[PDB]
Amino acid sequence: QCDLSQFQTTSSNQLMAAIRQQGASCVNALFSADTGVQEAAFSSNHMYNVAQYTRTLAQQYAGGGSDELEALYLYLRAGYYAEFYNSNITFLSWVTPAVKGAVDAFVQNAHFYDNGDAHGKVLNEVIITMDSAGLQHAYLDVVTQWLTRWNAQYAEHWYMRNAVNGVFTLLFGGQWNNQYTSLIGEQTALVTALQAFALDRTKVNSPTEFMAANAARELGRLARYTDATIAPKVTEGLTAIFGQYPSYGDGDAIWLGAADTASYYADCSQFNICGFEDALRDAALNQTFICSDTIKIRSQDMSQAQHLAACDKMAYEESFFHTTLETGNQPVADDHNTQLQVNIFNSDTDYGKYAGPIFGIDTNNGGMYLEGNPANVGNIPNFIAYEASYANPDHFVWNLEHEYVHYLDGRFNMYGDFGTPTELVVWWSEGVAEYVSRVNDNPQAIATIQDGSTYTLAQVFDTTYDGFDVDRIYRWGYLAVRFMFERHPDEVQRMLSATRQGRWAEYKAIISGWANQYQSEFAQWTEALAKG
Amino acid sequence: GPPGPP
Amino acid sequence: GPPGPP
Ligand SMILES: [Ca+2]
Ligand SMILES: [Ca+2]
Ligand SMILES: [Ca+2]
Ligand SMILES: [Ca+2]
Ligand SMILES: [Zn+2]
Repeated sequence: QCDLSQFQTTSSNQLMAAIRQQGASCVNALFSADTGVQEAAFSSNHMYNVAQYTRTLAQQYAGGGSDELEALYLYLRAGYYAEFYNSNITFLSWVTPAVKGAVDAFVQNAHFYDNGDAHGKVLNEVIITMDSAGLQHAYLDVVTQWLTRWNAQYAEHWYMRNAVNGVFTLLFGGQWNNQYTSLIGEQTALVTALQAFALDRTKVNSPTEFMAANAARELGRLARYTDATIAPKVTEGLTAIFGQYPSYGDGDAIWLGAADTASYYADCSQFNICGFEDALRDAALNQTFICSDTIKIRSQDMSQAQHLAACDKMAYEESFFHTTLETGNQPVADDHNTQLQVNIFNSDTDYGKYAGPIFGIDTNNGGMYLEGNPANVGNIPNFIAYEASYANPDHFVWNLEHEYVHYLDGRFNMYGDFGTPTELVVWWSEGVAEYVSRVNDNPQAIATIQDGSTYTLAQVFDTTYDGFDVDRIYRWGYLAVRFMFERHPDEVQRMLSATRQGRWAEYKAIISGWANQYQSEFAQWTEALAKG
Repeated sequence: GPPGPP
Repeated sequence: GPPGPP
């Protein structure tokens, strides 16, 4: 029932009729519509007219929510999204002062701080627009007011928690706002409201703990302004947070939120939390399970049965790896990584909270393998993972087999440390980790052939991590590796002879010859695979 | 970049 | 390091 044709129009009045009749659910389609729709729907004139109408309707708002205003503000911030990401769209200079007028009218309405889920739905779009439109400098007092007014009754409503949590995005987005950064150093009331909000113990273990954690995080960010008049209050607030909550335990999301941003701009000794990561690693990964003399597990909260299933599957994968890769069990030169440490958090949330501090890693992924330096006697490589309900039984450790194969590949196939290759090896490393662990069980790899968008071997081999194209890296890396093992296993060993000796130019010439010689066969092979 | 859809 | 898929 959402027809985007109605937005492809030149009359402001029909546009708003489309907004009000089709509603927020259909306006939502403007974020992903073709540029033809977006250029028509998001002209400077349309945006000025919608903003002025929204302004008058918001002035008349009498509480209880508004499907029309929710849709209007969504359209307005949808426009800033399209203008940012569509080069065919650039707003004239009078567009934003009007959008600010439309926002101001909702903010100055006597019902702005109303409670309730219906009000939260329009309020959410208004608070997001403040960020989308680059208006963070204009609503600092709104942040302070919501932080000061928040209570348990606002906290009853899912849509109020979601809406008001947007005030923290405003502080985050203001970093790129020159007006904001000239003003923020004076906002002592906001700093006081932020620390009071995060130090409220009733938020711990509650549905608003995540807002208190975001409060702490945004306060830690203000540690940047070392010479600003807010700096004593910021320091005092961070010090209070670090003293009231544990780095592991109830409320540690608030502790770790503050530590994350504050450690980026202030020394640990400023808050006397130097070396907290050692104690945290021991609290968070408190279990020890010894699989063998070459694999040990440190984990947050696995059962003995899970520990046993992980050790057994890794012993199984090891054997299958060496047979399949024909290693002779002989590692590459200059590699002393006989022992491995496996680190398993209780959930992706736990991984997201603790692994960054403990291991220094990015956690926007499904796990991580850290080979270290194999030439250093005493180096212990680590992989870091989390339990997931959708992981493999019986261990339910997400990417257990995948990361383990990274260790095996790194020790038996790929000379040097992780950064050593001078030619791209992403397709191989990720493809062999997927193929050795999944073999022929990869529905998503079949599906990405069936959808009609494909890659050539040459494109697969030139895959990088840039933009983390999971489809290209993991599915098409898997497909090329599986194809070469099934159809040209002698060529695979020839390639491995180059990689095992760190002969990267020779490796690249080998696989570029494949990309010329085998492309038609690969094309027929993927076709047969997609058929059945 | 600006916030995406809800 | 090499990341696992989400
Ligand atoms: Ca643009
Ligand atoms: Ca568990
Ligand atoms: Ca290696
Ligand atoms: Ca595809
Ligand atoms: Zn990986």
